[PDB]
Amino acid sequence: GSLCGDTCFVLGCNDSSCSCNYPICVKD
Repeated sequence: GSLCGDTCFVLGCNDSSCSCNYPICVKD
């Protein structure tokens, strides 16, 4: 329910729980 920190717009989310909510990834 917060930002993962990384971005999926470049390559992809690092954490498996982080969804590709372009541009930034989010988890929980």
